[PDB]
Amino acid sequence: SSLENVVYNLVNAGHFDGRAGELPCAVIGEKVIAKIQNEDVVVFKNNTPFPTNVAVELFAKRSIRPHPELKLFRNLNIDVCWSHVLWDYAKDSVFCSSTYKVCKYTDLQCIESLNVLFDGRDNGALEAFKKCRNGVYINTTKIKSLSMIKGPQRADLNGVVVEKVGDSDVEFWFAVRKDGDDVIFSRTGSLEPSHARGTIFTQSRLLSSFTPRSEMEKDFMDLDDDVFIAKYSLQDYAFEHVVYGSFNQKIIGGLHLLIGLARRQQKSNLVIQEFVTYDSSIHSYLITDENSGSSKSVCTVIDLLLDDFVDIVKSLNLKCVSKVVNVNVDFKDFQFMLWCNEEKVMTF
Amino acid sequence: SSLENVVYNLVNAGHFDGRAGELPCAVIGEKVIAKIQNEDVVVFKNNTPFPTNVAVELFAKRSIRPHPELKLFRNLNIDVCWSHVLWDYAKDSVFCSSTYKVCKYTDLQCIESLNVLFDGRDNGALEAFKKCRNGVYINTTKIKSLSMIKGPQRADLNGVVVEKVGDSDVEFWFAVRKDGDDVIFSRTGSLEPSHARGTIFTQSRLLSSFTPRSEMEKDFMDLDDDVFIAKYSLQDYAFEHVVYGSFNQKIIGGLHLLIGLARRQQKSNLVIQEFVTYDSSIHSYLITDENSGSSKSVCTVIDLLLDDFVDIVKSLNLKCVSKVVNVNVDFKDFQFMLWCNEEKVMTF
Amino acid sequence: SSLENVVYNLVNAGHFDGRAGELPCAVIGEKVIAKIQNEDVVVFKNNTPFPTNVAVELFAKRSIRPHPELKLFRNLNIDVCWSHVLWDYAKDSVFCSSTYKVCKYTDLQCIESLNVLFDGRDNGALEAFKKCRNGVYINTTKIKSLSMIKGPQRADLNGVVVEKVGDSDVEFWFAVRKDGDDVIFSRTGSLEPSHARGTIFTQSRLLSSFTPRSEMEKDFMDLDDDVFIAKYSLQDYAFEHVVYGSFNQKIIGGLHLLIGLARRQQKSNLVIQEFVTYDSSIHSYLITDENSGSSKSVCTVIDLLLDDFVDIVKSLNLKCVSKVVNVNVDFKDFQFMLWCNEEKVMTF
Amino acid sequence: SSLENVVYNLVNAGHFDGRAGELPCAVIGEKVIAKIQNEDVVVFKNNTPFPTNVAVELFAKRSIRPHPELKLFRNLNIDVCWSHVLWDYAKDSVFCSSTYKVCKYTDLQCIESLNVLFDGRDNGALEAFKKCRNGVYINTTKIKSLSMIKGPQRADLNGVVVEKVGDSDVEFWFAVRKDGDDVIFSRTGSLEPSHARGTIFTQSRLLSSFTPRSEMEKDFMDLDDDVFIAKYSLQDYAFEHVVYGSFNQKIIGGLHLLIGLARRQQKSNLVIQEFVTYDSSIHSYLITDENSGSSKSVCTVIDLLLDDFVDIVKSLNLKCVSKVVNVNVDFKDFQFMLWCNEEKVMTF
Amino acid sequence: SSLENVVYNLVNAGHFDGRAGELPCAVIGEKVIAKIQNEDVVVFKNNTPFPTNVAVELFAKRSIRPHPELKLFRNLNIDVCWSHVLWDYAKDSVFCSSTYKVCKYTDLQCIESLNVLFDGRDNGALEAFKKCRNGVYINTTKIKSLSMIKGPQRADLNGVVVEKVGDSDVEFWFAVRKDGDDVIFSRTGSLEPSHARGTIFTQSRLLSSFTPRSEMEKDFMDLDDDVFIAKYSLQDYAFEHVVYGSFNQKIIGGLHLLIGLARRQQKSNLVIQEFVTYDSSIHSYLITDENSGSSKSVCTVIDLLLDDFVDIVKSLNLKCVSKVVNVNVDFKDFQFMLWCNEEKVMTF
Repeated sequence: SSLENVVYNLVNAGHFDGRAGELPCAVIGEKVIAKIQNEDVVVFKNNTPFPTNVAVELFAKRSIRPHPELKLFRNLNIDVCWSHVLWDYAKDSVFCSSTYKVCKYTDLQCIESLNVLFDGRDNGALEAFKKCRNGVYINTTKIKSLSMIKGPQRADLNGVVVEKVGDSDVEFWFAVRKDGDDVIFSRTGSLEPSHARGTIFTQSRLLSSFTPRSEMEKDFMDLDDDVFIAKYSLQDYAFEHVVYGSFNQKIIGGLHLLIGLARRQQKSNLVIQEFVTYDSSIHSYLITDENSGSSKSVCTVIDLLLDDFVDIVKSLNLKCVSKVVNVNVDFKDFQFMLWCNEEKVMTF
Repeated sequence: SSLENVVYNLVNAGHFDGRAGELPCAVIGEKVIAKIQNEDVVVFKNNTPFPTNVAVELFAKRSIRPHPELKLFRNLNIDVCWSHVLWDYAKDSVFCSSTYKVCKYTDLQCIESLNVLFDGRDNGALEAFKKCRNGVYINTTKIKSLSMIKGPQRADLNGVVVEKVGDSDVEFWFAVRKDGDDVIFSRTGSLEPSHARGTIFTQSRLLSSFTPRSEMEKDFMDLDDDVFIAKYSLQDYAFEHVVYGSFNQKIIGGLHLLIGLARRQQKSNLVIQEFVTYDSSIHSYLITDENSGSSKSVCTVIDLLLDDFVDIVKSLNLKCVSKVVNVNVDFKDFQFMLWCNEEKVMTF
Repeated sequence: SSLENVVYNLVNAGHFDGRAGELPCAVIGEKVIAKIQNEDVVVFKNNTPFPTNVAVELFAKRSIRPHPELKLFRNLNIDVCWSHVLWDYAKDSVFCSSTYKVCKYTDLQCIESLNVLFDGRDNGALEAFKKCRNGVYINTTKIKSLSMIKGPQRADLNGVVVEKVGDSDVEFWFAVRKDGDDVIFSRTGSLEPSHARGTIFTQSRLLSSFTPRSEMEKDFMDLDDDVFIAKYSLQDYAFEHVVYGSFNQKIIGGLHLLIGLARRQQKSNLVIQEFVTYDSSIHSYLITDENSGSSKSVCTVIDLLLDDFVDIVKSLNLKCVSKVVNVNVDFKDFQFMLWCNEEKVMTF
Repeated sequence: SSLENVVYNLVNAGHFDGRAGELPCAVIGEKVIAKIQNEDVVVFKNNTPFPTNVAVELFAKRSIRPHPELKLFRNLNIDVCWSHVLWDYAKDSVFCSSTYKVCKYTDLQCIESLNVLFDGRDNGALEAFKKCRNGVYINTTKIKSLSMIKGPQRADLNGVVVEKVGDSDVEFWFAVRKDGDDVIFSRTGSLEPSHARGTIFTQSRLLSSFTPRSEMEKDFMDLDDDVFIAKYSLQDYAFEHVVYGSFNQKIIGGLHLLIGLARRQQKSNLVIQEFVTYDSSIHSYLITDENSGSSKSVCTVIDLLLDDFVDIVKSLNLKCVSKVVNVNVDFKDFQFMLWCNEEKVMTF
Repeated sequence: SSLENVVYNLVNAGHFDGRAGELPCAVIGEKVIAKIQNEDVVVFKNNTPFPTNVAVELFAKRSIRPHPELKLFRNLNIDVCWSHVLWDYAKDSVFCSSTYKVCKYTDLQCIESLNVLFDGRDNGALEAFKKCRNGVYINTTKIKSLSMIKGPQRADLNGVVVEKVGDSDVEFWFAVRKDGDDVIFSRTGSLEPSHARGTIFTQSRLLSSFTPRSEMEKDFMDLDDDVFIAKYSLQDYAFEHVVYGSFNQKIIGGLHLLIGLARRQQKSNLVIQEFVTYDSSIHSYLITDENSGSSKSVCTVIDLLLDDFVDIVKSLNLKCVSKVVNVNVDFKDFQFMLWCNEEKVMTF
């Protein structure tokens, strides 16, 4: 596919349809300029590591169908996508640094040993998957002839996090291969050995539009701290610190759960700076609280349904000093630091 | 500090910690790309006048502690910072065009005659200050062995304007040297001779989040113009023009106080265009009022507590035509044009 | 024509053939990168004012047939070429700043009032010419049904100045139209009125390969100045200055004929700096003579057959102070400053 | 290796030594600027497809030892070099588009199926080679326990073509693997089947410094065409066309042997334009002859020792119309078009 | 001075004259495009570390008068030029990284402690010099009321090394100040203490145009090594190594005098790669000898008149192992490593 055809597709279909046609173009720095009706208009701005003309081709070929949130693939260590490209709207670039059977200039000649993502919706994906050394195969339908594990009920659709598709619940099943063998999933046990059932998933909410998803989260947003803690008997779980956060010192204390930041935002502006910006299970922020003038340089934050967080804390018989509990979130084992006075997610 | 180490610090600490480590990087135009987990991500976008790799080093080394708002240093004509760098978040670049004892590539060899800012929190700052020809020394604690003047109670913390730090009132004291001699501050008099006590300070509010800070400002936002003016006996001070603004002509009339724009925004969208964007005591805008379709090319606007503005107007015995009153704001003498029918800040 | 097809043509044919095919490409700054045999190679470097992808298309579509030297068209004030593009190899860019019926992105919608160059070898050129308001039509064959004037016997062929084509003498005839009327050429008279027969043409030689073209030029290169001057009775024509040049002062004296620089180069290195570099009848150089350390900032130089220069000087009855003789060279009237002691070409 | 360290190495050692140290740097467009003695100097200009900072690292790590000319590896279809990088001085960039065990940012994670070049001088190269699926192993010494074929006696040393190294004859042996099996070389037969012994090698000469390498080439340069042809009985081999070239038409005739261009250059300036510039066995030029004004768009040229060319022509019993003889040159089968009146190398 | 005016000056005068006028311009990457006669032409290509529009202003304001070769100022550690700018033609950029009283955008506000170069030809230079803390003052005439030392008789004139100016010998006198005091020069002694009279100067020749400057250098170029050595009794001074160089090993031996490289070039092509390219007393090259295929990574080379080199070697009573002789060249002390078998200049 040529630049002119790609731009023609982007302008008339919003993405690459494979349709014929051409639009006069000009590449200037990270700008792609198309001449439309004798007028020059910027149709693409390159914020990727690729050459500008190559970047617009990759964006035009981006997947416009719903797919599992990218943080899951990162957690599964996906290296390249088989015959499709995923656009990371938070990152404002492509997901993988390389492609396969997608773009001539960027396609890898060899992916034998890389971790390949195969989407059941692409023709030949399953056959390619069964022959790969390392990979992940996803499908919206549970396949009885494959050992699979279900992902959470939410997808990335054109960068929008949705819980339904066509007004129907989102459903994604996962199959995995490593070193030539299928990973066999059973109903019980932990996904990884000591060093966790794989059912805990982050909620994917944004601070600017956070919304309670249960009655407990609803109370946490409306009731005073004292009231909330007693109602759900969270006595010795130090929520004041870990979840509510303390703003009476130069350095913010706790504040590791997204809903906690959401609650603070109700009475005080929280400004967040993020250095590595892309969909991830655990985020690392430089946080500044306006009202108090308090702040912290590396404040790890995770968006867990509060109900899920409490079950995690009540499962710990905190009666051990410097712990290092492992919690499997979004299919990956994350180590949470647990002093008998704090439960914070660590930087991984 | 190398590019790879700087990027490693930026990614893991949010700023330069001095910690060891390296991340593979790529510089492309104004983009700094880091390879994280075999994925390429843009961690910095250069909107500074410096080379991209140099710009990310300066940003990473930016001050993350609270400091006096930059408009004050501009008013004091600071040329360079001693052993630290201030990031201007409104400008989206570094404050000074040069550095000293911070970055190899940009550090000045000689700063003998420049106006140097010394922050008491940096080791050796006071000694360096006492030996400088021209400079300003700031400290959060009043030093009895230095002649100092207090700044307003608000600071710039990671670009956020805060009135407290650690939930404690912000406090900054200023000491100054010029041509080898200490500036001696007394309790009374004007900071500058005729051509003003240095206690009038701008409020630092943003139109998108403006908030009344007194009962008078509260009334100004809620009561009708007629009601407000009578309540505070502001008869012959022409507030309808200067503070409320008139929108019944092609060219907006008056509208020189920020709270005035804030009030208009309540019923009509005000679109502001600013050509020189950085923290300043007086702003110069190209303003367009949506409801009326009125506008003005160079509308000077200052954010003074309304209570302070009224005291300034009532101190004038306006009974003199084309005046040119001098008002010391944020440590600097600004000339306000005063026709016996208008009081507008002039372009300085 | 698309980028990929253009690059495919450039790589396989050296220019645009109209053949089908595509090569994966990447545009990076002024570099056009093609993937050939899985290898990345720079096939074009943009030194034009056009966007890189547009520049390579224009270069690929460049004329590869012999045509009149560009200095002639500049002298005729050509604004755009009809259905073809001329590449200026000295300039390393396209000749005209605009195109017509050549490139979608750069083609002008209207050229009604511009001076258009029509090449008889392009289909429809003559008909287009006869209908234009202002233009020049060239053909390699003299057309009896058009009033035409012959150009010199040398052409630009892929940037190389040739006197023959296919080992046959170069022949180019010129027809011109202005304000809707054909310019009628007769055998005698001057091309322009007072303010010159149009038979004087520059020789197009390069200093690095200068070659005598007559017996007089041969003698000028081999005989001593004294010997040469007497042999051709050039007593009161001050050749020592104007043609030979004097190098006994800080500022070089005279040196306005190319052959003169050629002769000096025989015993002393002459370094030339040119600020506007493109084929022109008269050049303006910053010249530095190595042996003497003498130099001149704006030294105008013209490459006339010495035999032609002498006929021009002997036609002047220099017995008039500050003259300002007009000499028609390459179809254009150039004013030569003539003090009864110097004959230098002026800056036009 | 960081940017600052790489630049430090480049400046002090000419290449990457692994030595410690740092030089302040600035990356601007394709320029790498180092601050040396408080002065800013451009130490690298990027003409590669890689990010500038990455390009200087690759150049600094370039091989500075003698190695087989790159046209040989291209002929062997090398995809990547194992643990080293080859700089192509004609191309002014790196040879392969990817690296392996050389540069963090550009290294491929997987090269299992690519054609890998292993240089016996790098530790572990032979072991890596014996385990690869597809590759070429070179050594300066003949290894008795490997099936190998000798290359020509000339190497690329810092871009210079040399016949000796340390004043000793250049010697390079080649071992090859394909699809997991060693290629077994015998003393006789053709390297490839019908579709040639692998002993014919190009001479690697440049037109600007061409030098006869035999008595026949010496005569070809000094004797007239008639004289030469009779002396070596080359009657019906049409050298006038194929080797000497004809310049009596618009389109040059023949001229496919480099020595032929060399001979023409003796009396007429030949200007060559090349669109894909990198070391290759057969070149494709746009050629323009100055004296005659003749030219050809795609003139294939090969630099064979004339003695070798004649043996190739005398082996053909040209008594067959449109042939298509296969000649193995530089380890690769090239098809030469042979009409009973012309023998030209085809475009491959 | 504005961009348009600067470009107007560059185009019409070759440099900034201060004349009025404007040319429409466009800045694209490192290209400055001027619209001349409705045609677009690149008049400047930025290879400096400065913004393109700033770079063309600095080039236009470059000194076009003769001045001491830049290697001398580097040796004197000049930091900035007072009221003028020196263009380094070998470097293809400005000499100093900063300016003073030359260009608004790049001028330093403070130069009190920097080493300033004052040229006696600029009005006010001497007065400015006498008031500076650290600086060098040069004049073409010896000033009786200043302690001065004479430089060599050669100057940089528009990048050309000349021995005469206006056909008169080049003459430059040097006066120096350090820490507020004048440096007092006497007729005898060494310029620096132990750690050399300051009369040894490099010859400034280029390999591509090297020319013998004495009878000894003439013999060195024409006579065989044996013949030369005996004629000038250079028995135990190992010239075969140090001056002639040995090419019978992988690594070139000796070859530290420019004339030596010049002599080799007579029978073998020497290819030189230089990483830091600007006028310097001692050069560091990566050298490759074509005929032998020998090479050296860091070969220091100095261009001393052979007569001067021999006097230096005969002054050494080499009867001491690992010496470290100090030789003052171009006003600077350079340490030459002297094993009782080799005399090579060290890397400084």
